[PDB]
Amino acid sequence: STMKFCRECNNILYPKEDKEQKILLYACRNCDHQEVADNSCVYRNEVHHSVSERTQILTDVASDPTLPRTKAVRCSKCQHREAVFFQATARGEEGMTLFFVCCNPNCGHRWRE
Amino acid sequence: ACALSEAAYSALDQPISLLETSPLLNLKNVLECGSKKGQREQTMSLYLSEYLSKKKHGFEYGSLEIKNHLEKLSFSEIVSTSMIIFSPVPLSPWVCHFHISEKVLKRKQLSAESVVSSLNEQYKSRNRELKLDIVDLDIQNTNHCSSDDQAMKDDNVCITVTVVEASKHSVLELDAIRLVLIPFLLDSPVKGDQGIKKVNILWTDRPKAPKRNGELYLKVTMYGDRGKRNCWTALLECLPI
Amino acid sequence: TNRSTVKISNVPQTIVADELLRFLELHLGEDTVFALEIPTTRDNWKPRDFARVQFTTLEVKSRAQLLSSQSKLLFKTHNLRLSEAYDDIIPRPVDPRKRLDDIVLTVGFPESDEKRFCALEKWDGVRCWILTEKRRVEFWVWESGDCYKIEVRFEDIIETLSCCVNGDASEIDAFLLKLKYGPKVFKRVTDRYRFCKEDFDFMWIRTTDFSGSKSIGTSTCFCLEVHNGSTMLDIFSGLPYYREDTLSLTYVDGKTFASAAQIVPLLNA
Amino acid sequence: SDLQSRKNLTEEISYGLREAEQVCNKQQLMVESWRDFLAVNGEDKEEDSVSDLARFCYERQKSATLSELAVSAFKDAYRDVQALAYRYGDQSNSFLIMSKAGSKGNIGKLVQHSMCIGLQNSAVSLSFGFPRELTCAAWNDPNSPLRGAKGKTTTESYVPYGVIENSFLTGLNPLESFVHSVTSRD
Amino acid sequence: SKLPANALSVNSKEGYFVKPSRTNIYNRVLSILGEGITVGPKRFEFLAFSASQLRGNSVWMFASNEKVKAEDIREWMGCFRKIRSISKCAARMGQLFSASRQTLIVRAQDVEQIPDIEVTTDGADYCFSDGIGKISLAFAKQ
Amino acid sequence: PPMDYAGSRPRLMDHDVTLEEIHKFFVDYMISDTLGVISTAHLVHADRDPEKARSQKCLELANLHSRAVDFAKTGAPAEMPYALKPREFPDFLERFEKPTYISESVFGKLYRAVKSSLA
RNA sequence: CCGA
RNA sequence: CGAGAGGUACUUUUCUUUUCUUUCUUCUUCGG
Ligand SMILES: [Zn+2]
Ligand SMILES: [Zn+2]
Repeated sequence: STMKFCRECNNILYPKEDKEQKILLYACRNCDHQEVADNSCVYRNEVHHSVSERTQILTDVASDPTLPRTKAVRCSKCQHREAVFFQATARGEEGMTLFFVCCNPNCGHRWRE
Repeated sequence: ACALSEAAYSALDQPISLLETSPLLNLKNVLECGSKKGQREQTMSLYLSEYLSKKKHGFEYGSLEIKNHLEKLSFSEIVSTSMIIFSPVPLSPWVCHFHISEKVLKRKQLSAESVVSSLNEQYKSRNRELKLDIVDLDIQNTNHCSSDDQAMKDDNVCITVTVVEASKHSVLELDAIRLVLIPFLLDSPVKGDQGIKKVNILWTDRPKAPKRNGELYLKVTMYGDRGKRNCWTALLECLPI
Repeated sequence: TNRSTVKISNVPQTIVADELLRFLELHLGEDTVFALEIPTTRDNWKPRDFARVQFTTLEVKSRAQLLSSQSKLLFKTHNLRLSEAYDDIIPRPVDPRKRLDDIVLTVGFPESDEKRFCALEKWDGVRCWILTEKRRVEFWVWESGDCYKIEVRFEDIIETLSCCVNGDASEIDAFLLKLKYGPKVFKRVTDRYRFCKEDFDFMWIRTTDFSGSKSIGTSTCFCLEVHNGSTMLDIFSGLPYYREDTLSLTYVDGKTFASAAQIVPLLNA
Repeated sequence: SDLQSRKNLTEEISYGLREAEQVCNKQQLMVESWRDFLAVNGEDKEEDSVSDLARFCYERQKSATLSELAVSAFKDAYRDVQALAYRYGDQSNSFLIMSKAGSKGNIGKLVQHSMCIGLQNSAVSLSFGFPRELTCAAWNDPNSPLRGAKGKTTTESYVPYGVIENSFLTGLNPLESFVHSVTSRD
Repeated sequence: SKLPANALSVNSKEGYFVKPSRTNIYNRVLSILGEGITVGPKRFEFLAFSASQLRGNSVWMFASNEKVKAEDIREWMGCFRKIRSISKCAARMGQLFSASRQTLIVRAQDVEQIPDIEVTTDGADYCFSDGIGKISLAFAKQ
Repeated sequence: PPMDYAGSRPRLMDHDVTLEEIHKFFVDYMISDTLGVISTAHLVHADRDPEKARSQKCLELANLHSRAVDFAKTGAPAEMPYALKPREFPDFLERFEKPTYISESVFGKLYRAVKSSLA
């Protein structure tokens, strides 16, 4: 994906590996010139999966799913049954522990497993 | 039929939201359900066993361990920077470098060797990639690669993909490796199976197929099988769980 | 007769605290209501069916109870019914003489074998609220803007004296307190249904010593320097273990014991 | 009954809508991206994630699931806002009589008649959003979702979400009337 | 008296959810546990605390002298690096603090590890050899 | 039938103890310690409520007691909820400050049987 | 003070 | 007799108790 320009031809260059020298060279297709490459990088791409441009916000693409809710528990502050549960890690623990978030709009309480 | 048509005229012909539909369209899709084809959706609904309630918050842990096992997670959603580095028996001039941060592997409950094993499990079982006269494809996991291009992440791992050539230079072209080899392993899952779109956990009060004597259940959405195999017969092979 | 905070049974839910305040000040005397609080289920837009009102004296509280028992409090076609509350809205003693304002508070301990007193630090312009019903006394010591409530219980005081700074026996201007235990130190940290008549919209949290020289942790004896103690002897006689005797003292200079460690009452080894 | 009761009613509606907006902003955090923030740990952006009052409204309209979890989060917090017609309204009110009798209308029509219209949303994906204020300064904002792509990289579609603080008695703004016309054209 | 839950770590709802706020008593007790007290020409460091000292809010303290220090008396009990917990690593340092009467020392060659027994019925793990052991007739006399 | 015996999940760290987490566990043992109220609330909720030791408010307190006695073992607090405190004490207590009420259970009879003996 |  | 136009004609057609929690800082239980 990385493109360079010719020195005298001022055209595009193509990567050409020399089999007799075991090095990387950039050769101009129009003019007879073989420039020395640098850092052996011929491709670089930040992987972005946005292949549906100007169409991902119309239909629900679901690139950020919701957290599941359970009603077989009870909060500490309020006596509500509905609560949001998910899985994450602590600040210094090793593994994955279950967390809970209350669904009541006036409770504002969260607790671990 | 008159008692159903009278409920059909006196129904809301406007959708509630973009995810749900109108109560008229919901009655039309239920009544006209014998179309025996269409949209290749095939939505399933799995339940949980009775012995999972013997542990503290056993149902939530069981549903989360199911949704972590049978949900598709592609390799492109884990990587952050892909590159092709001219490394030079070497036997291959082009080596595909895939750099993965160490946070997304712990967030998705993965490791540096499990992604190599699952990449090999899709390379050795899917011949849908075009033939570049490839006899082998070894993947070497390395936590610190010597590619002096951009030292911007000192706490990430690297994945080197090397193609085995048959003592010639018929594979050493850059355009074919850039266009065929890179999107083949980037669209391969490292978690779950290929034919499952999305799995969500839902809570219900009056569920279909009731028990003997409110519960949590999962709703699995599978892709349309182009072959003769059914979606249920591919959902059954749920063989570890 | 212990507290003056009154709970109204049925207030309308379409009012604000100013409409109830003006009604109570129209039926009773002018500015005779100290605190008023309507509890809300939501944050600021859903008041409840009851409210708490705190008056300034007991006579206006008994007059409001007599007006409520005779059904003479009609506020927007609602007959107000008074009852008894659980606690005061503000922990303030209902007495015009017990609220000592702008007095001198000093700390220390007896230095020599006589009844002398060496002062480490001096606090000017502090408050003094003697809570007889709650059985405690509290001071408001302002320092660098913020104030610090110093709660002293009745069980911690073991000797109450009556001293005199100016030398004359008739000029009783000091009250010496002897604390067995230590006092509780608090700190002030930083709107429509509360009138409250003053600046009381904050909260108290228990913190450590606020002084830079840390004098309070080694301050088992107190000395309440008052402006003019003549009729305050009837109030200070309610303090437990009060020795009914006048005794002089000597104000020794005591700024030598100035440590910066967390463990204050230690001798310099 | 008088002017002070109407002023207290408007001051209660203006705080109930502000509390319902905070309820929706709290409920919008229940996704798989804020799992490190929802857990009981030490977050550095805990004071910088709550002050985003316009970014939350922009993210609610660009996606279809965040608007679906916010319509249901507004519709249950609005049940306490709709419960103010029984405190302030009298027993001789004709709308309350016709709503409790069940002959014609309900309390949702009386709230839009007297206090506030409330939630105005459409189930169709349009190419413009609502600027969360419905005032004169919100219409002249160049970085508003009403114009088009706000630049947060461009935008293509919106799910319209807007709350009208006015009612059918005090009169609507022309921007609020445009919002009501868009949400009632369907 | 006993320190309550309101004299330190006072709750305060800030933001969306409630959060406990640590007052100056929290940072005082932490500074006392970390640095120590300094009376006389000595300084007491945190050794450990027992199982009943945790409920009674007490702790043991030791002064680093010329012979031994606070770390040497801690490693003389054992090695606590194989415990990755925060509560169990503190609970196993108070296990060797019971009011006991000493007896003779058994050498390291006199160990015999019997394989234990356990049952697993209906998916629930059980065990019969929780802390039991065997001893001889004459060893009870000695 | 008996109750469950497995407690909470243990909390393992990815590093070694730096002798400050023990200080934090010792200081945070004072807060969130509701071991003194569970056995009291169970004893009052068995006196005031019929079908005692078999109602739901007794089973939640019996689970919270088994979770609170493991607070010295694992770092999982009890978290005694609201709407479970009795706010009213029976006759067989020494709490002369709370608004108590005459107990009709066997404990009130056993408390009165010693006042009938010390008379 | 110590042991569930 | 067929085509093109405009018009009458689905009106709220299902929101639920309107009484749901802040009077808070309070003894773990057993045996040496
Ligand atoms: Zn809750
Ligand atoms: Zn690399």
